[PDB]
Amino acid sequence: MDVLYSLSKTLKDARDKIVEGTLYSNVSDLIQQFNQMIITMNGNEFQTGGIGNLPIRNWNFNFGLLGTTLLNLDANYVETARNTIDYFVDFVDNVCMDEMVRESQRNGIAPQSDSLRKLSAIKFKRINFDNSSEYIENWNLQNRRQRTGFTFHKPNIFPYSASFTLNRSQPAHDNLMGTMWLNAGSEIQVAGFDYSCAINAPANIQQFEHIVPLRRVLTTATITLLPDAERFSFPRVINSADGATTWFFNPVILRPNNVEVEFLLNGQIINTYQARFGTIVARNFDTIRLSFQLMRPPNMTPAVAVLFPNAQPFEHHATVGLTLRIESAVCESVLADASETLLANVTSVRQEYAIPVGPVFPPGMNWTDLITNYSPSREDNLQRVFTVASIRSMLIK
Amino acid sequence: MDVLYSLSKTLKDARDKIVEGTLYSNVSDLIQQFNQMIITMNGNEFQTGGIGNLPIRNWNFNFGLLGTTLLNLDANYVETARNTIDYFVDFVDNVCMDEMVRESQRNGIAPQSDSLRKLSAIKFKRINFDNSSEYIENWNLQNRRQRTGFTFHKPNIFPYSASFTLNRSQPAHDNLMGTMWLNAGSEIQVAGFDYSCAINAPANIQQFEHIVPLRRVLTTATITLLPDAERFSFPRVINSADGATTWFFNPVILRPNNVEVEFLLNGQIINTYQARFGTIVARNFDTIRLSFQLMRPPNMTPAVAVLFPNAQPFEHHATVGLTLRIESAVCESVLADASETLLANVTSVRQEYAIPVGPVFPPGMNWTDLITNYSPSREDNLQRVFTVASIRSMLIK
Amino acid sequence: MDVLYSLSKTLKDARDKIVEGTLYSNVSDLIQQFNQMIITMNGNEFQTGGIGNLPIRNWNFNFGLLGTTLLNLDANYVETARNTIDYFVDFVDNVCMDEMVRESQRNGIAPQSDSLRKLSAIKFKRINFDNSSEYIENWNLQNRRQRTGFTFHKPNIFPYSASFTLNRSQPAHDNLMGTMWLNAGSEIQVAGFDYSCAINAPANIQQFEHIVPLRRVLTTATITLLPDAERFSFPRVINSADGATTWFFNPVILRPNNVEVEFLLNGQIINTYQARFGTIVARNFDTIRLSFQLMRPPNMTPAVAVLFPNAQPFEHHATVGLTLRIESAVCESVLADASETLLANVTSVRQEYAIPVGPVFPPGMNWTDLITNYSPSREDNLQRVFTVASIRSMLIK
Amino acid sequence: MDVLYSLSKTLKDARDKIVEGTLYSNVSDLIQQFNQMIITMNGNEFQTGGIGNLPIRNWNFNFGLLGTTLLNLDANYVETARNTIDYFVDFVDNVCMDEMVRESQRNGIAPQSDSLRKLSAIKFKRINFDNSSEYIENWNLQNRRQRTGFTFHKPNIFPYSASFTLNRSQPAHDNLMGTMWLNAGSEIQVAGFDYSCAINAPANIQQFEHIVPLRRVLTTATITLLPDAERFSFPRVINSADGATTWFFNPVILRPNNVEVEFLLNGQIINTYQARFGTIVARNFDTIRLSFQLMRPPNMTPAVAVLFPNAQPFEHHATVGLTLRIESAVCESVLADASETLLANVTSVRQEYAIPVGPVFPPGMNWTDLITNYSPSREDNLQRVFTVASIRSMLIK
Amino acid sequence: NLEELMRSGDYAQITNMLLNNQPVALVGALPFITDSSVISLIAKLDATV
Ligand SMILES: [Zn+2]
Repeated sequence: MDVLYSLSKTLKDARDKIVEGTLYSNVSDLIQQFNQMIITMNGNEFQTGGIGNLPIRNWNFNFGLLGTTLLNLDANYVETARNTIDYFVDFVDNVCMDEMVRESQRNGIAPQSDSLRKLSAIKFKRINFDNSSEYIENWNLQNRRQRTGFTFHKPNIFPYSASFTLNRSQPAHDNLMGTMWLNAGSEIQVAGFDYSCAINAPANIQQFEHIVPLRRVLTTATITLLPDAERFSFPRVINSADGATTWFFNPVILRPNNVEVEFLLNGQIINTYQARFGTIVARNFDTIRLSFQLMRPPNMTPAVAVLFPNAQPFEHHATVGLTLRIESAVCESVLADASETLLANVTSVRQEYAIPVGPVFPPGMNWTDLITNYSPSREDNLQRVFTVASIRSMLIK
Repeated sequence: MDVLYSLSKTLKDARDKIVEGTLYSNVSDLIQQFNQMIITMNGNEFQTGGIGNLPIRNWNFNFGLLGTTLLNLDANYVETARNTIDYFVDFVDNVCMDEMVRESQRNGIAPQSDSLRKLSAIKFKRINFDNSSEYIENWNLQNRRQRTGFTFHKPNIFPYSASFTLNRSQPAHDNLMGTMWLNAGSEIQVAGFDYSCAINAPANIQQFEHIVPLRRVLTTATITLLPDAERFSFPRVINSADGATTWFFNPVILRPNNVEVEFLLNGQIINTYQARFGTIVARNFDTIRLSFQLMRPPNMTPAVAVLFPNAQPFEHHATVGLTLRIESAVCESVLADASETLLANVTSVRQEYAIPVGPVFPPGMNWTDLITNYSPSREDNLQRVFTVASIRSMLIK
Repeated sequence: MDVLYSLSKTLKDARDKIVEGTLYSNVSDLIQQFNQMIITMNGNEFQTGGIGNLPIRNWNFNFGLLGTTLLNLDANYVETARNTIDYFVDFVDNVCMDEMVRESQRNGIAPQSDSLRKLSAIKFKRINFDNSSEYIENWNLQNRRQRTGFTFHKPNIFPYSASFTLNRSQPAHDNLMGTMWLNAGSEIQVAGFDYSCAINAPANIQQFEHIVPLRRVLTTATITLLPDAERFSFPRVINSADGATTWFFNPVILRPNNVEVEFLLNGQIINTYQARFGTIVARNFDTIRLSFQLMRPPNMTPAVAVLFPNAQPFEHHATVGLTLRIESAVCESVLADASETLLANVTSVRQEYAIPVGPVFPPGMNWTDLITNYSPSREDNLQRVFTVASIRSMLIK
Repeated sequence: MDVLYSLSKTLKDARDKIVEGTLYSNVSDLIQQFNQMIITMNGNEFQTGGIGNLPIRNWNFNFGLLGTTLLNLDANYVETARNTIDYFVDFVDNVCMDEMVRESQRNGIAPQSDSLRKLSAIKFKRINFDNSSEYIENWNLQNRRQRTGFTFHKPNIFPYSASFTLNRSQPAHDNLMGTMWLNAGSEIQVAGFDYSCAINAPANIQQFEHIVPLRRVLTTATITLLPDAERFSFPRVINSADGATTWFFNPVILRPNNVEVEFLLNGQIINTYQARFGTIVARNFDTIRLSFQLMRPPNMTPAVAVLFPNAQPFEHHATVGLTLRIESAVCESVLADASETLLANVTSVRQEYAIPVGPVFPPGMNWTDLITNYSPSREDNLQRVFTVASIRSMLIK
Repeated sequence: NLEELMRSGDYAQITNMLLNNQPVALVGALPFITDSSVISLIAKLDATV
């Protein structure tokens, strides 16, 4: 894995640094590493592919070394360099597509393809170069069991869970009470509704609560906390819990009284925020507890007093919402987010070559089913395949 | 173009690496490239500007070489380096503003300013240095006709198109049927509505369909697909097709039954998703086909059954929506997105100096009119000017 | 500050470049800088911490130099390098946590901790290395008073301000007129409403206006401008200005007629946009002026004409909205955004060690109260602590 | 591809220049290239064919060099030259028929046959000769991404589309109004008809309009624009839109009043022509907009006044036509026209050997279905196969 | 190429492919020892030069 990143880093630098007319002192330390790579890789044969429609390709390396005698690199040196680089780039492309496609339940952090099991010897250890990308740094730090952090912009930590809860209900569905939520991507939109608007609740206050457990512990998260959840604020008809009948929801929106957002780690309150909106911070957490309440307004104009009678027919239903959007967060485990394209590369390789469903990953690489049951073996497989995807995304655009 | 990136990369590194007190071995390979640059650029004169209010500046280079005899760089060397660097940074700033402002219908990928046409000789080819940024890598790969990929976070692939379609309509506008949509940035929000709620449709099911053709082929796109389009879910009054009269839209929201999202490339179904929300992936596509349908609920509580009569007056109109947001995608052509600021730099240079509207780009650099008719000559001009904008964004903050 | 970035850059590179089996020519220029660092840091003692619950740690440096005699780095060299690197990483971690926690009203740009005041001597100046990150580049450019630019993705330039304005009001609250807005993060959602729908306004047109002053001058901003503000488009009950009574808001949405978005710098119109939506650009501005107007539709179908009578009871209130979202912008001062995690690191260090509220920063590091009153001394403190947070985010993941 | 053109150019010249009795100085530079070709091609074996009924042929090259010692070429030298030339001509014929028959959806511009993939090495690069034909010049210019132009005489840019449009219609089909058109080859024949002859239109003028979008951008087109479209000027019976019933069309021809022919590129008016017939020019366009109108003649003799009553039975229907014939045009992409026979050669090779329908090209090489959906992958395949067809048309007559 | 190998003098490769026993074809213009012996054929003399 280290030598695969090293091959790709030298091929990236040798497409970048070895150009026409450049001075030799700019590339004097790269040509020695590329010659060490050629010297190491000669005499060895590899075999990539063999699963799904990924074709079996045989790789044989017989190349001459590059010259170390120019002052300015002329176009002859650039053309022979482009030939050797194009062959090695095709090789590492097929090794990365052979490694992202395989998985194992037993020990997923180990290389699974034959080519990367062959590259994991000490004969190939002199290929090794700097490990400067974030994924290979976290690979090398977790290979020695130290703390890592992946910085994500809007991480997909929440599985898709659009549902509700009726704390007070009946088959008439004309006096309901409870919460509704949308957990999607990095965004929680929650809305507790009461049809009576707390006309019989004690002190005209109805307490709502919504507890979101996470799968991995997020660290140093900037979170936009806004009131008035926008999706649960227009009238809609909703199927029941058993899916038998449908019930109508005509909301009018009160502001959330007494918002308490708590960030729990192992049941301990790490951060708490009482009636503070805008951008908040949560330093260390794996559970988000939103505690908002609906208070009936004690003074109402005649346009408002016709909405909430004391009797039964409520044509306008009180609804109170919050919105919580994790903008950026540092997570020790791998995830998906709106910035990288690594999950897209993994799914593109697994869908392009018509790959059968294996023992670990969900069918079709369903990220909702992958983050719903995010086991440590699946975590190891996901980190390995994302690291190889980062390597191929360095070489192949 | 390669030598302009090389000038800017050396000036960036020489502002970074040549500091006070640093060891000479840290900068021993940069001073040789900077001296090669001084040796190449001496004796040459340039002329930048001359269009709009961009002033004509004449550039003459007569500089001495930097010393190669220190062990730790003292402040004398830093001050003479800062002088030479500030003159070259002003030169490359005015060359980049002279190149981003010009365009050509005939061959836009060629340099248009006099200074960059003069820098495109082999006398200046020994300036050349590593080409490590993404835009100069894709420039050098498309100069040899190989595959490229620009990674965008929320790409502006959709032109602004807020409109609707009435599959069933009359001048009374009290029994309507059809779709509405908002295509903006990277987000499609579509909503098919029926006023009758399929009370006379066969099997109480009304089929909707919305086909979005793209202008360039996106590759490996992570896409957040949510139901219940939020913008088309509140009551509004809307002008008609001819703009004569206005009609009222009072929606109640059903969930989308039988969602089929297809990703078409050349009419062939690449990816398909049947009733799966959350984050989806689309590996290769240039057309997005959303096929959702409205099914009348067969079991309704008395709060719902008063909404949808069998007769004509429908005060509550059935509406079913979807939301499709491309979070990140790899595109072979250049675009704009929410991450880079290159389009902002191009428009800032073209608006700061009061530049007349030329033959290629839209008046005022309208991105909606630029991506509506995204011709290959406009593509070449846009890629060239974005590459020069990336170069200037390296030097000028 | 320069030497602290230099320590962290060498420790990052020496975790990256000094690996097992790598060639010596890949690391031949890094080992000399790391040996210069060891030679400079020996014989010196430091003391970190001493505020809040941050513990006092004493640092003594007595290390041998690294060998310069291998061809391929074996595991002995890697293990002794990992020992020296782990001690220096713990040192620079505690120096960065000692510097982010302190502040001064007098001159915040100066180092406040004892360790960084000791590192600011010329004895430690030979530690210095390349300054390539964005924050240390802008630190070095503003230390010489040149122009800088921080590129932000969705900058938190707006303080949280959710409020309204009643241009026409009475204690009955049945015929109201005025604007409502949400300024949050990078997003302005504004909506002017009239209950009469301009039935007595001249030419049936009511002019709205919303002026947002900024705190710092943004430059080259890509801005998504959409109509029909989604948050102020559903019915809600709202407390009054004095908080005494509540009033009801039942909106129906017209489209915004005659949108004029102006970008003011020092009262001068830099950019203007007349009825153009989608992505717009604003090259230089510190005030955003939205001027939209509500026009009564002169032709209405019978479904619309029942909504807006000539008399007093308006059960459906005309409402016209806009949405303005700054996707990316270049600002000369430091801010927070959805991409970086530096504010999260600063708040995590200040909340982890139970730090008392000082003279400059708001209690609890309230970003709304920090950008509401964004004084230049607070700007200097914020830039210094964000630079140290960037340094620690390089070392500590 | 370059070496295949080089093989064919040398074989063409060596059939032309190497004749009996010619002076040696006329052929002294051709025999050296032909000997370089023999020296390069010896020792190599090739295999052509293997798809459809194209037979598998194995090619082995073992030839002696030609003599360089004559003053006038005698018949011995001509006969041994004719032997070697006939073997190489049979080889390149089968390589060209092996390359025109294959295609790929992934990257069509790459060689697909095994023989041309083997010829694309640098061992065969010394075969290379002048590239003087138009197709190999545009191949070499588009291999470096520069502007090209293919000059066509009557290009087949329009797909076959014979249809109509009824702006005013009824099931009686006795008072109709709208346009009819024939788009075929390089010729647009359009005719707007009114049965009432604008007897109730405002100012007795009926405006017609016909917008033809192109698939590729034509450049510098000479266009014969005539009035009075000849095909839509005689009586005919025409099936309806749904194909249910037929309707009768008895035209009398008025001249086209107020002809406006506009040549649109990206929606911008490049060229416009107001009431000018004969030969016109259109410098840069991809949309042709014909705007002609029918004006009722205000003064009519008694032979004309009986044709157009004010009442309903119109036995003579007013019809106004235009004809637009692109005589010659320069297009950047490949097309078919009335001058070349390259499409005929491609279809003859694909139909002679009974070739199955692949993924890219339409079944039976339907040019109407190929220019209807003219995708860039199909464009690359079409350009590659037309270049190989031009090479074989040089060798094989 | 043996000529370019003589020019450069870095070897680096024929040393590698000679120590680790890898197949190779040295293109040059060398003079050779013609040798008529089966005992010298059995004793494997060519690997020693
Ligand atoms: Zn984002």
